[PDB]
Amino acid sequence: AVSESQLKKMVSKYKYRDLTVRETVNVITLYKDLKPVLDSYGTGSRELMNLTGTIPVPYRGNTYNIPICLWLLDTYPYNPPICFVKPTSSMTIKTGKHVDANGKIYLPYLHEWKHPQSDLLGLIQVMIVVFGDEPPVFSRP
Amino acid sequence: PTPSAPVPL
Repeated sequence: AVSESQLKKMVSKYKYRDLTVRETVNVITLYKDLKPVLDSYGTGSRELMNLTGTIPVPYRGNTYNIPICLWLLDTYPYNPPICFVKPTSSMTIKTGKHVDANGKIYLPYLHEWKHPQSDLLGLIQVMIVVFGDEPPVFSRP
Repeated sequence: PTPSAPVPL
């Protein structure tokens, strides 16, 4: 149950604060299982807001809750987020075209990202289509 | 609301 006021707080060091907050609100409103959190990325001092949780991905007439983490850089939305698939203990990363060994996601949408054409809602829409065709994680057989 | 993934082929 986060609020825009709290989100603005998390992005005090960001270059485009309202734009980041506005899009975060749009994302967590449509995708109920994505939660905003202020955490450290790589270094304890590199605090950034990220959206963690799952997104609904239909795969062959069945919906799966794919675990992801979207790190919003302090330059969002002018630079793309850094995205990862976060496998749980019951699954394994499927390294392939759009996902590397570390679970980092690669997509044309991210590679050519540019404001205002690119946004998080558009990105997640792409993920749903792409992952629906080629799941980035699979359950342990 | 629990993470899930499809079974392998």
